[PDB]
Amino acid sequence: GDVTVILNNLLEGYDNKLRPDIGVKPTLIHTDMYVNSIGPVNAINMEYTIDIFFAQTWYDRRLKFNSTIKVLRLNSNMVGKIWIPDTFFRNSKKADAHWITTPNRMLRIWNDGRVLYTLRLTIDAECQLQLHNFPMDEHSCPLEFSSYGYPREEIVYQWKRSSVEVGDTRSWRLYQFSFVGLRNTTEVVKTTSGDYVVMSVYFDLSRRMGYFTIQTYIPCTLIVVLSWVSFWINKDAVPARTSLGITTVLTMTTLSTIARKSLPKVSYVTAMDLFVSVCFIFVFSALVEYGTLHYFVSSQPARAAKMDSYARIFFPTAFCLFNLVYWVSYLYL
Amino acid sequence: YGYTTDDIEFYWRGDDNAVTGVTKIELPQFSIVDYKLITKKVVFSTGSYPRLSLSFKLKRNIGYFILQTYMPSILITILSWVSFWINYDASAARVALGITTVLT
Amino acid sequence: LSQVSFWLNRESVPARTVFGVTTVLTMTTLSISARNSLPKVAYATAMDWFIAVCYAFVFSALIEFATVNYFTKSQPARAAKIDRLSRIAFPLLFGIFNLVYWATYLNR
Ligand SMILES: *[C@@H]1O[C@H](CO)[C@@H](O[C@@H]2O[C@H](CO)[C@@H](O[C@@H]3O[C@H](CO[C@H]4O[C@H](CO[C@H]5O[C@H](CO)[C@@H](O)[C@H](O)[C@@H]5O[C@H]5O[C@H](CO)[C@@H](O)[C@H](O)[C@@H]5O)[C@@H](O)[C@H](O[C@H]5O[C@H](CO)[C@@H](O)[C@H](O)[C@@H]5O)[C@@H]4O)[C@@H](O)[C@H](O[C@H]4O[C@H](CO)[C@@H](O)[C@H](O)[C@@H]4O[C@H]4O[C@H](CO)[C@@H](O)[C@H](O)[C@@H]4O[C@H]4O[C@H](CO)[C@@H](O)[C@H](O)[C@@H]4O)[C@@H]3O)[C@H](O)[C@H]2NC(C)=O)[C@H](O)[C@H]1NC(C)=O
Ligand SMILES: *[C@@H]1O[C@H](CO)[C@@H](O[C@@H]2O[C@H](CO)[C@@H](O[C@@H]3O[C@H](CO)[C@@H](O)[C@H](O)[C@@H]3O)[C@H](O)[C@H]2NC(C)=O)[C@H](O)[C@H]1NC(C)=O
Ligand SMILES: *[C@@H]1O[C@H](CO)[C@@H](O[C@@H]2O[C@H](CO)[C@@H](O)[C@H](O)[C@H]2NC(C)=O)[C@H](O)[C@H]1NC(C)=O
Repeated sequence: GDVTVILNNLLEGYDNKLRPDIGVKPTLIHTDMYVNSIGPVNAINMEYTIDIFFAQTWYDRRLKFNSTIKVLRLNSNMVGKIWIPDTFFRNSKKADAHWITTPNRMLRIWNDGRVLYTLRLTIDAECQLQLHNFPMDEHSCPLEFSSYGYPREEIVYQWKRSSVEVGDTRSWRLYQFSFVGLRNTTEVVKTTSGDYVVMSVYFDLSRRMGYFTIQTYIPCTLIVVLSWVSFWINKDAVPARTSLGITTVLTMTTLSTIARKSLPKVSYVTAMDLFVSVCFIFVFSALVEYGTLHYFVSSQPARAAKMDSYARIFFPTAFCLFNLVYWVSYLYL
Repeated sequence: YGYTTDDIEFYWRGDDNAVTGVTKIELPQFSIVDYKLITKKVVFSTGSYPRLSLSFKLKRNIGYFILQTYMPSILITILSWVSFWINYDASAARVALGITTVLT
Repeated sequence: LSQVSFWLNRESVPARTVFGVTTVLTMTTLSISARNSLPKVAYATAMDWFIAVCYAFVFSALIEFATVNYFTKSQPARAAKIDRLSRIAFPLLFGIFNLVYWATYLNR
């Protein structure tokens, strides 16, 4: 009817290459979000997937009409004919909009030129997780976006009061982590092209201790007590205790190769590989101790007699101590 | 691609600040020692074309390899040597040790 | 295979030791291989409980053998008694546990 006339009059003499107020003042853009789901945070690639509903609203004095209808509600058929800010996410490895069934976009042009432009995005954002204290580690890693070609003098972003609003936080694929909060931030960065207004949203993730607690910690402590079981077998049966020791070492190295295969190749010492190293040391020390025991039986029997019973008490106490220290320290650290 | 060296000329802007952000790059396994900016020309069957080159010199970290695959070898060889202290009468223990170390 | 180590005589310590260690490490590798198929989840599944109970059983068998070996040459009566009792105590307990697990998890 008459809405066609309005839409035709808005695009008569319209240049979608010039931002609103091209030579007057910067264009103020208010950005809001709606985090559907924060996908799996895989530490191997130092990345994490997020799915949002990015909404941008600005003022365009050229899309200003005067009729009885207050707001024009449109699909993605008129997005490519008006000016649209070139917001890009500065820390996204790969991100893409949705196109099924129709491009997921929305355009609402109010009466006074205020434009709202909303789209659906799935961003594989990047954040270098400092994999210390693993798996007792907490991260807070961001999602940054800014204009691409327009510096601070032309496009200025600004958060709304109630900008970022998470969803249910229950049907998310955050398996090993747990959402605890978020916070928005605005700064200005320097680039070879100019000064840009960079907005950021920091999501706080806290690694829950469950998968690793049952995959490596329990197996390794039970392997340690299996190695302690050798301290009660009689000292004359050599091939039995040597088999205990060597098979324990084999399982220990396999389990370490697995725990380390969990997280990526890092040249520093985490808190989990430290644990498996201490357990390895325990097993190796029980083996070398029984070695010197059997060797000293030929030299001095009373030494070995006082040594089996010395180790039976010395090993579990040292292991309790180690555990206590480690755990308490990391929980306080 | 299309334009030979008498149609286009490539050069770095600044010649040493043309490439930035290298010192901030952290790699989980390597370490950027330095980087070089080279300007030259290539000659193909169709003409002589301009060319720039940005070359990185990565050096691989060694901590992971020591802790992961050098130490187990040394401990297995020492576990093989311990068999020298065992008396020659126990044939099921020294064999056990040696065979297991070989397998490992 | 772990429970067979009870019917062996008390003089063959090498054998029972191999039984115990190998079974404990087969249970370890089975737990690891069973946990890899699922997502990296932070609670315990039913299969996790079954594997935990079987792991506990192999660590109760090994412990019984260790106790028998500790009481051998000092109180061989007690050792033999406990061995003979565990030859009936382990299979019935495992059967009861399987009837409980399967009944309470298949009714749902
Ligand atoms: C190197 O080579 C590469 C390979 O060629 C090349 O990649 C190609 O790049 C071009 C340009 O960037 C891409 O073409 C554009 O694609 C945009 C969207 O792309 C998404 O979708 C395509 C699939 O496209 C189908 O689906 C969309 C959405 O429904 C349709 O709009 C398309 O027409 C097309 O639909 C046909 O096919 C469907 C089956 O798929 C059928 O169901 C359907 O019925 C149709 O038959 C995907 O392939 C894309 O994935 C790729 O790109 C992403 C980008 O992130 C990558 O991540 C990913 O990995 C893939 O590589 C992506 O998912 C189109 O929107 C766009 O068309 C608009 O723009 C042009 C130019 O401005 C207009 O002329 C055109 O008319 C469209 O504008 C109209 O529609 C929009 C809708 O949003 C309106 O907003 C707009 O106002 C305008 O409306 C007006 O006109 C309408 C008529 O057109 C009219 O109806 C309206 O009323 C109004 O008047 C364009 O097609 C191409 O997809 C890439 N291909 C590949 C394989 O990647 C690369 O760039 C090259 N590199 C360099 C450096 O050169
Ligand atoms: C990595 O390998 C590349 C490939 O060879 C190396 O590029 C070479 O760099 C040297 C010095 O940077 C170049 O030598 C120069 O030759 C010109 C010739 O006019 C001369 O004027 C200079 O004084 C210098 O001798 C060499 O041409 C160049 N090779 C190619 C094929 O471009 C690079 O140096 C190596 N190192 C790094 C860190 O990338
Ligand atoms: C998101 O951004 C908004 C605006 O930058 C923050 O809202 C401000 O909050 C402070 C402290 O609560 C108030 O003093 C300001 O008046 C607020 N400004 C506006 C425009 O609302 C908000 O706190 C941010 N969200 C966070 C940090 O979680």
